[PDB]
Amino acid sequence: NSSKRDVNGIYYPDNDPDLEGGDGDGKLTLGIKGNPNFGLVRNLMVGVKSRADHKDIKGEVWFNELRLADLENKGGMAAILNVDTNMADFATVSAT
Amino acid sequence: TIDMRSAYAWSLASTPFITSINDNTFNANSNTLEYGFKRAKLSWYTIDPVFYSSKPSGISNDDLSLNTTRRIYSRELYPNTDIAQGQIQVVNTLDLTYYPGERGPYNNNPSFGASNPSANFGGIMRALNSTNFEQGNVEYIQFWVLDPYVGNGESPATNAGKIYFNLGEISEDVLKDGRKQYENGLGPDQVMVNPQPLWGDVPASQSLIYAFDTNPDNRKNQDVGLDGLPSSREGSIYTNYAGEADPAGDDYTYYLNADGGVLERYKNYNGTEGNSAVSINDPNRGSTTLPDVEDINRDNTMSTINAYYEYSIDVKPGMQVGENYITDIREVTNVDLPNGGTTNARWIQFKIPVSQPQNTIGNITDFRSIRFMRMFMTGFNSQMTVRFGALDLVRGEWRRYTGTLDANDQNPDDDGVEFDVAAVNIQENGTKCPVNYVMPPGVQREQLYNNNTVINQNEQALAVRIGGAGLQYQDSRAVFKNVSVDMRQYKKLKMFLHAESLPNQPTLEDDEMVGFIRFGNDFTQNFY
Amino acid sequence: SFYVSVKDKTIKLNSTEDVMREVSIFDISGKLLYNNKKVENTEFQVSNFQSGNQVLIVKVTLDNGNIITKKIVFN
Amino acid sequence: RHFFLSQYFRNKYDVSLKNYPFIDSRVQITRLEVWVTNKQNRVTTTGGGNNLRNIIALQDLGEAQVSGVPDNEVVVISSTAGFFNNPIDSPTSNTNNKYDPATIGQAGSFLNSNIREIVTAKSGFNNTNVSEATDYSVLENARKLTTNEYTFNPQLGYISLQQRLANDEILAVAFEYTVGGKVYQVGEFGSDGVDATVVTGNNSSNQAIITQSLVLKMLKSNLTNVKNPVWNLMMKNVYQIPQAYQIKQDDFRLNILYTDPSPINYITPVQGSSFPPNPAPDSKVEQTPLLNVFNLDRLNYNNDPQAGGDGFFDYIPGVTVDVQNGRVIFTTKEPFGELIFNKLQTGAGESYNDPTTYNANQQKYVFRNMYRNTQAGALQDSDK
Amino acid sequence: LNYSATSNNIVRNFLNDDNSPKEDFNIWDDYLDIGTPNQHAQQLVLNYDIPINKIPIFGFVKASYSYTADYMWQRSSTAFSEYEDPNGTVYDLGNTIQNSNSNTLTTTLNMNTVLTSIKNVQINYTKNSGTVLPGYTPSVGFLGTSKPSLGFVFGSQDDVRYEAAKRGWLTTYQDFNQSFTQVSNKLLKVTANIDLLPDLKVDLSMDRSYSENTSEQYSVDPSTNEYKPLSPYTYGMFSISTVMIKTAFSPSDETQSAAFDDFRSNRLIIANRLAEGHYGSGVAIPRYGDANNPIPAETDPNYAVYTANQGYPIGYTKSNQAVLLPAFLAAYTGSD
Amino acid sequence: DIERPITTGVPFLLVAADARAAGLGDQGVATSSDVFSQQWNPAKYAFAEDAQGLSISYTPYLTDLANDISLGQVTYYNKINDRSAFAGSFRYFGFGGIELRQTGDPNEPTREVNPNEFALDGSYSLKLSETFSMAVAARYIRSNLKVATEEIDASAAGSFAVDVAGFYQSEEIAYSDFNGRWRAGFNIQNLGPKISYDHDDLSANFLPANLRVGGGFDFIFDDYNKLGVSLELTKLLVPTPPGPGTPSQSQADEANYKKYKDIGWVSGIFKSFGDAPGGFSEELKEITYSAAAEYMYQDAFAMRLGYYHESPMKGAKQFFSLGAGFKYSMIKVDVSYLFSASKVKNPLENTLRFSLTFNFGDKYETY
Amino acid sequence: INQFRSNFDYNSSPKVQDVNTNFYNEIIMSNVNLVEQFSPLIRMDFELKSSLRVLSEIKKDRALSMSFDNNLLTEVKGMEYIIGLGYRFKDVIFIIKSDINIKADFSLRNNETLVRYLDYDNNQLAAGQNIWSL
Ligand SMILES: CCCCCCCCCCC(CCCCCCCCCC)(CO[C@H]1O[C@@H](CO)[C@H](O[C@@H]2O[C@@H](CO)[C@H](O)[C@@H](O)[C@@H]2O)[C@@H](O)[C@@H]1O)CO[C@H]1O[C@@H](CO)[C@H](O[C@@H]2O[C@@H](CO)[C@H](O)[C@@H](O)[C@@H]2O)[C@@H](O)[C@H]1O
Repeated sequence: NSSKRDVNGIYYPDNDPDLEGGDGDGKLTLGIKGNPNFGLVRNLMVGVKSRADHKDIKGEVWFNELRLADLENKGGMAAILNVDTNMADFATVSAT
Repeated sequence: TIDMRSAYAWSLASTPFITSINDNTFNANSNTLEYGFKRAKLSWYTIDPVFYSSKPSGISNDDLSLNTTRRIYSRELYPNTDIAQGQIQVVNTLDLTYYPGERGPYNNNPSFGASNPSANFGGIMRALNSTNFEQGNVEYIQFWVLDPYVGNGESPATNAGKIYFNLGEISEDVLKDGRKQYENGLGPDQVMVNPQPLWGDVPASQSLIYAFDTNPDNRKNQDVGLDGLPSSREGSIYTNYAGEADPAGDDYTYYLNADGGVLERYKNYNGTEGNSAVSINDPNRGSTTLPDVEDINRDNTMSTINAYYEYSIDVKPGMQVGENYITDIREVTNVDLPNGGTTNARWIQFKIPVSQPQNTIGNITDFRSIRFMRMFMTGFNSQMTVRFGALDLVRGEWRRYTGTLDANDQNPDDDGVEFDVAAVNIQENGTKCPVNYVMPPGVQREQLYNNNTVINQNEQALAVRIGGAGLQYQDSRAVFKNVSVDMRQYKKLKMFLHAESLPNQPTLEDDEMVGFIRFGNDFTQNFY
Repeated sequence: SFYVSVKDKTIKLNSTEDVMREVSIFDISGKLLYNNKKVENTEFQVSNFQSGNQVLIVKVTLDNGNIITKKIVFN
Repeated sequence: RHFFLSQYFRNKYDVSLKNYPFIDSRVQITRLEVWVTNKQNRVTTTGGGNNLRNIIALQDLGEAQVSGVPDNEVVVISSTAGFFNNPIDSPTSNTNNKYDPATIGQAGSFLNSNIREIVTAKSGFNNTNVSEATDYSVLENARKLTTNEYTFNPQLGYISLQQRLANDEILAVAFEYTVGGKVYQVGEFGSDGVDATVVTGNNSSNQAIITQSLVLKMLKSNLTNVKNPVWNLMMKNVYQIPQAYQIKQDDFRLNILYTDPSPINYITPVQGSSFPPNPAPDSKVEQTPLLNVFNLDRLNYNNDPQAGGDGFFDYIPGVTVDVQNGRVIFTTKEPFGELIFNKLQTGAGESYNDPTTYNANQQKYVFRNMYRNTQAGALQDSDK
Repeated sequence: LNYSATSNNIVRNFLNDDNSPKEDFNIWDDYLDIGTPNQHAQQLVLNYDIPINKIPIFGFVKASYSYTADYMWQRSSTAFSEYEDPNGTVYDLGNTIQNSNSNTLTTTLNMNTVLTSIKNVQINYTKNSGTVLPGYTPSVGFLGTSKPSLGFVFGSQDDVRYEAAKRGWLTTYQDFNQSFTQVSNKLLKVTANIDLLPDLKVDLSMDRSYSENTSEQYSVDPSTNEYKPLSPYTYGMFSISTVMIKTAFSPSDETQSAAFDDFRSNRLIIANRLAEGHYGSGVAIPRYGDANNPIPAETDPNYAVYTANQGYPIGYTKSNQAVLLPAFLAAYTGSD
Repeated sequence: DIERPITTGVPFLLVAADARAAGLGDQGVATSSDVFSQQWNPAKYAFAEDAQGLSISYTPYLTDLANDISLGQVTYYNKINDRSAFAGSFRYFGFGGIELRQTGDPNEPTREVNPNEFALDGSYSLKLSETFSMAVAARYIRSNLKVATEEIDASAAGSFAVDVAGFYQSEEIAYSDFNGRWRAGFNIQNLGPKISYDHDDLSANFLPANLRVGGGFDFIFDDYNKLGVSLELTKLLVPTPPGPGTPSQSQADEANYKKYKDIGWVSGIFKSFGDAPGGFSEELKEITYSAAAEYMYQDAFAMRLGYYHESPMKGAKQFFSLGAGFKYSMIKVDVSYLFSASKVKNPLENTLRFSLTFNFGDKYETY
Repeated sequence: INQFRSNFDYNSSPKVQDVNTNFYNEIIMSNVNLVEQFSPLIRMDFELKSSLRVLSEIKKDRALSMSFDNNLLTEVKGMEYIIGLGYRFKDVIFIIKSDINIKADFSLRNNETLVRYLDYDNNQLAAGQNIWSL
């Protein structure tokens, strides 16, 4: 319900007067509404909005090569320890 | 794409309504023979390769260099498309030759030669395999067509006209009487409707299989056309032309059994009487083995509903990109011809958005059941040949988002904003009039091996066009996709964007249009 | 017992008492042209423009890991 | 793929399954004939015989009124004045309204003998506003489905086709069922319907052929209209478990979660609001597992009722699970629509068919559009 | 004689008086506690070689009999056994019992050891049966039951519905929606061998299959405890070996068929015979063109039907199944 | 990647059709004389050690995807004298039988089509000197890869070509550590009129005219161990099509393609050479090369390594090749495998080529 | 009879005639099938002392199926002629001597599907096959 959101409920850090640096990108405007998750994106939208106040703008926009880049290729480690003992055909222990 | 330029799939159309179900422009509401009074002659075909490879007697090299008869190669229409060696290198265009001054089949107009040719129509229709346009996301009708006012056999500039497309439920009653004609049920020993139904003989029995037998006598008695009359009793019905050898104008002629040029030989190739000769060695060779039936989607039922959308295309000498649904024009400067000469040519690409019909006829509200497709030419003064180098229904994987995106607007289905989504290719839009399509810097065409041949893959971008009234200050138009993508293992999301102004429109300025990506679990509650 | 039919640029699979899980359609170049993981013995509409290519390869994965291969001509 | 046989069965579904596995209904579907659009056009003596008939399927055949449902979404007929001739909640039957094929053109019927012919089918109606694809549909060589091409629930009155009708195909049925000692029929079978052909005369020059159509109940029309009641006959509470054919109990687990964005097995109220206070134990939403919210967990392992369920999906081979085909059926016809709407209702001012009256908890949890629209159309409601 | 029995009981010690689970219940609480019966199955398989070779008059028979009987009792859910109507009355809707029979008889019947040409007459007769009775209120014991009838537990197939209703151990609910069901299957596979001539080998075969399923709903009258069947119905399948070689070599094409002409002509003969069977010769058989049944006006709904079969008996037209099925069979088997 | 590849008709003529040459990096112009020496250098058929030989070669395509799609070769050679030889080879690329089926009562009769592409050639080789030989070959090529439909004509396209080959093989020469042998070879291939796939003179494709020049050396140790090192260079004799522009945007490209396609094959052979403002280095990008090493034990076991390099500007066919060969009594079996080193997917990857030759008749001594 | 069943319309009510003025039948079925097979109609299998073996056979079948739903008769008629010839030329010389085993297999299959109306002459040809092979 904060006034820092738009009439659509989107929060724009660039429009936040109490935030230094905005959204951290000088070229793009970033907004967020309701806890999305880019670890599982179910809905993808590309579109055109207007910024001309007293105008009706027309034109064509091409979108190309929507892609992910800069793979996080840090590795990982694993370690396994196995202790298998048998006691004179009476007992067997196997620890992992 | 779904290809629609198969000539054998098209059949003679019923008389169309033009603006509404209450419009008798072509006498579509008439319950008499007048229903067929405005039908002019139309031939639809694909020129047989025998005309180009082994020239038949009476066909010269001049007959094969006209821009209406010449063989079209893929490298002319698609200069950037790689074809593997030994595969199909020619484009098999769908040719529609329209004679507005000549009588169409089953036309009994007493005064047809004194009527205005531009008031006539010539039409064909077709069944659609997939009928749910919404589920399939059928976005537009795309066709590449040769400009008929440029080439060697160019039409006079005064011969301008219109091509109409109808999508939806279109009546299958070609000869409107409420009865389904099927000529495999005709014959002297068969029961007919006791009072003749105004066009000729209709079998009284219920049809079972749309097939002839192989008895030549039965074939002669059965393959008599959609009117059910063997050209000897047609004068009783078609009284204004009883003195002619073919009163109904439905006789079939094989294109190798005719004389003249290529166009003249296909003039009667679509006649329904005599087009199913039993023997393939007949001088009047068949061109089909199926009986002519007033049931086009082959569900045994003749539909009579007329609820469909109308789209229209102007055909004028000097059309340009940006109007008349034109998206691209490719000019061909020096076409080599079999007669040793050269000619100019112009290919025009039309993209008619299905979601924006020009008119509605009858009671159709959505695109969930689109069963029939019709196209008819009208308004032309003289003979006009239209060659579809491509004719497809194009469906997209990106769906237009309907419903408001900004709460300020609160009026989604209004404001008259034309919002279109299509694609721009390197293989089809390298000569696009405002901006030729090129790949973004660093982007290369993928290369594969078809059969010891290097094939460059197509490079495509998604094009969104905003026109008409235009976009309000904070309004937006978007397309969307249902995906399942994990981005957590990558650091950057990247995209190429391009902006251009529409032709014949006020120029778009910098930082007026904003390109946005909205991604998440939905577009209204949880998104970046 | 398996049949693939093409009437008008539409592919139609027919299996007698065998239910398919996946279908893949490849070109002669080896490029994957179509893939569906939710086969229901139904029809398939592949893009009609294939740049002069007619021969296609249909690979069908059934309930078990058995794979049925059929060469068809796209008409 | 799944269709209720009549609006009567569709409106009886929810109430009849309140105390499952007990079914509060005595309907026993005994006979069923199913006709579809014939595109194969193949005549064989082995595939159940060559039974090709002309069919006219009426949307409103056999329908009576319903107590809590207005007539405008039970039948498509423009005016119901004089249409019905049985009490309101009567079970579906040929005699329920004036479309009764047994009374065609007697004294006050809405149909003439012209209804029997395909050529004069439209003129076979005595009313004015009748459309060729809304009130009825016609087929000329409709093929009867064999018993291996469909199954049906004999108690709940719905059918499941082997092949789905994702296209313009027409579905028509005739069925006969019993309630105790009473027998009801809704369509025309081949044994009690009019003859296919009647011939008058002796030779082909003077012979007249009359091909007569069977009158059936329409379940799917030629043209899709989601606003017509026939659209509601298509079931949207059946889910096909992928790749599953012969699922059995002790080898099947199912849970319902809310993923916004993480999977959580309960539902929380919108900020600044709360769930309805003091609910019935069968309508709890606050701190309730979603299996109980959607009426899928009220029994224990032995399918005996338990206070708040046992935490596991109720596996009833005739009610909640279709064993032979690996399908799961909810106990309500619209679980994610009207059921959760009713569990979230706080007052009589909220109406399920009027989305403008939702109480802001129904505004985020009720997926009405997945039942009132097609799936592609429901794609536009992304947040539901 | 092989006998087998299986029994599954459920332990419900963790439940309260109402359907509320006990939170503080351990898995070892009453471990050696047999619960109430939930499912009980019995199977009996008896095989007999029938040593009829004792007498030297029937020493060529090699008969063999197999009898399999299956019985099942299934407890219904508490939603059925303790069903409460909106009126507040509590009804016991009972449990379910099922029965199955698998009679089988195989005889070799060596004709050895013009009729002497027969060598072997192999006869196979299979008879399956089944009975499902729902609404059966009583339970079963530890070792089984004989409560409906001892024969039923071993697949008698004799009727027990009326006896069960009289004994009072069917459900008293008057809107019971579960159907009493019966199924029967008969298969006969006679085979004979003939050697009329020294190098003439002849094999004869006869097959007959008949399957029948009956279903009905029921109630029990609150007084006198009498069983009321409701809407009983039957369906099934039939198949039998036949001979129609008499019409096998008659030409039959799209222009001529003698057998089909016989089919057309036999309809009136069959209809007349059926009319004599219905109207028993004491009155003139009413027909569609006579004075009492005149051809109606052209606008009458039955004008075409009356004109189509003018001389046929009133209830037996050309389209009657009872008329044209025997006509079809007689025409294509060559019978009169 | 591949900038301006050379477009030729019937490219299947350029595919190696035997496992022995495939295992040696697709080169045979200067290798030892064998039964497969017809695609590479017919002139060494006069240097054969056996009088007559037959051979069957199988090269499968898309092994994982489908069966019966393969390039087969059958070769026969007969050297009559000690100086001359005749040979005949047949290469056949096929997809196998394909059934054309509509549902239509699936018991209905169906039409089977076999789209294919074959070449049949015959060569005569004659020894001029004791160390040099020449050969002339004539080849007929037919292409029937199209399937007849409506508005599609599936008439086969045919052409003829000639081959001029030369092969030099020295005698055994003793050196300090081994007594090796020298070999050289050239082969001008596929010289013939353009093939018209659409049966129109205006739309015709150049035959894949090729030039192979190679040389090899045999290290012979212990009389039981041999190591043959061979190097081959190949140049297509077809003019390169115009590229981005060679000074109205598409008009210039259209005119350039018009002038390129109106070039005779005879004139195109010479136009392939030069046509660049630069020198030899700029033209070296149109030269493919291959280097092969074949170890031979007792003339009965063969182990082959090969490297084939095209310039990535055209074609992009760069790979290593492994090969093995065995000789039991008169039957020789060759197997070859390919490891691709190019960005573009090689159609012969993960593919085992098979070859099988029978040798019979008299035996000839080697000078 | 693939499926017969009892009729609820066959009851104790005074209503005895249906919409076609026919009396109600106690047992109703949709189809009846009469299937006949000569498999083979005649098979002559012999061999000459000259190693000439002939296996000839004629097979026949009829598949009458009458439908009461439309009262139509569907007749499927099939005939098959098979001839198998086997011979062995002995000691055929190309120094190289071998026997020549010659086998010939001729087949001729005719199949026809007819739909017959009972009240007028409307015999419809629905399907057919006229194949021969050697
Ligand atoms: C029509 C079309 C082709 C059919 C022609 C068949 C000819 C078969 C030739 C067999 C071959 C290559 C076989 C490998 C190629 C197969 C590849 C198949 C791949 C399929 C995917 C070696 O095969 C040898 O195998 C030996 C077994 O160890 C046998 O030795 C035999 O054992 C005893 C007999 O029992 C004998 O006493 C003994 O003397 C043999 O030594 C013989 O079978 C043969 O010599 C050829 O080598 C040699 O065969 C001889 C004739 O034998 C050929 O002489 C000529 O033949 C005809 C000329 O045409 C003329 O008539 C003939 O006058 C003339 O003398 C020569 O060519 C010669 O060079």
